[PDB]
Amino acid sequence: TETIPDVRRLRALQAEVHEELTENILKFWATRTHDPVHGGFVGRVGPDGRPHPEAPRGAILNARILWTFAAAYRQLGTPLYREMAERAYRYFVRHFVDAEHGGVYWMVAADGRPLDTRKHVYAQSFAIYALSEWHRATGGEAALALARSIYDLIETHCADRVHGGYVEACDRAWRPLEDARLSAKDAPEPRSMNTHLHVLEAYANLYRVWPETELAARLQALIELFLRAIYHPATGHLILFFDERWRPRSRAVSFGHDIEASWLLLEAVDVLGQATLRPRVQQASLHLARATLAEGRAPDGSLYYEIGEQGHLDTDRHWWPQAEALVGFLNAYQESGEVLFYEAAEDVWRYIRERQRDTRGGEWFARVRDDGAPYPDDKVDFWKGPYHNGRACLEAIQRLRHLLEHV
Ligand SMILES: [Cl-]
Repeated sequence: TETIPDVRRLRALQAEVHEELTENILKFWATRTHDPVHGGFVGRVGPDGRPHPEAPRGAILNARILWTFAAAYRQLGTPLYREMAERAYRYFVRHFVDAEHGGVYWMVAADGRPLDTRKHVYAQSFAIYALSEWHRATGGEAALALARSIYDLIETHCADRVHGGYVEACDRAWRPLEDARLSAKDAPEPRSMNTHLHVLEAYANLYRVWPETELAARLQALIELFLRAIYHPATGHLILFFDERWRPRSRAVSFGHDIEASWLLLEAVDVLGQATLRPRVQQASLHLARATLAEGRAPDGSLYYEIGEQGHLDTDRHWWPQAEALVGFLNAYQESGEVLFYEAAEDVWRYIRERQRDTRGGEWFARVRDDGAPYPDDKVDFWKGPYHNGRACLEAIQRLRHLLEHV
């Protein structure tokens, strides 16, 4: 009694997503971004497509490049992707990894010299996430050892054992800072959904390749924290910022993070095999997906950016909430069987193809205005890597493969 799209449609979508990933996204990253002056990858590519090999380079961007090529190599086998992942890995261990105090720096100069040596938990998480994926792709022992060491540092210097969760930023020598903001957009509060979501994401990937008992408990504690403090059942949205005891300190809504969390929380519980926790997580996950469906979308099916603290709807289409909606809506279809979620996934994909991707200049536009005009934003920068859109394509391809197997 499944309602399932016909084989033609599933295959057509899968083919389009694969083409987008391999002929647009990964092609751009493999050809435009490698830097033969300093090694590794450039920190910025402007709106005109020009790479800037002298720009400062962020740990998050570089971890994202490692993760994406590693995951693409694992799933698709293409030797170029392993080559590109190795390139990212080598630069990362050489320059981002602090061999003295452990963990990864926030930002280095193009030549590898540390510029911003803070140890932000968000960056530590992305390091764990990428290193564990590289291990999953290659069996590399050093990558897994490094991921384990960073996990140990987060738990040692950042874990709040009284209230749950984590202090989010420390200095180079792991002493806590007051200002844990990832960027100027962010509220100056001690706890954020965003950082905790990516600790969860990282820990789930680590557990998959290293199923340590204590890690399972830390991951479960994070899932339980989301269910108890972060997810808001009255509205179907995540609360974004908090004090140390998880009292809400924000009323803003992020549609992209809602739909991202919707599928990542289920990935995390499934990695654990925690059958007792799953029903509650699925309920919250489906709610986040429905809330996004009903409140976060334009008539074209694309996702708006946020409702701000004063209530203003930011109608810009940023690239990453569209990617996250592709996976989150397909996931919601898989979980619920409700084909309206598949239709929503199809609609966001059509938007991605018709509006978000940049056919002229390659990759995807960072932002498109409500009237359809692309903003002249950078194509690659500190916060724009190949991870959200690359992962979204990889996830969709695999999910559509499973759906095709129901026949
Ligand atoms: Cl990204």
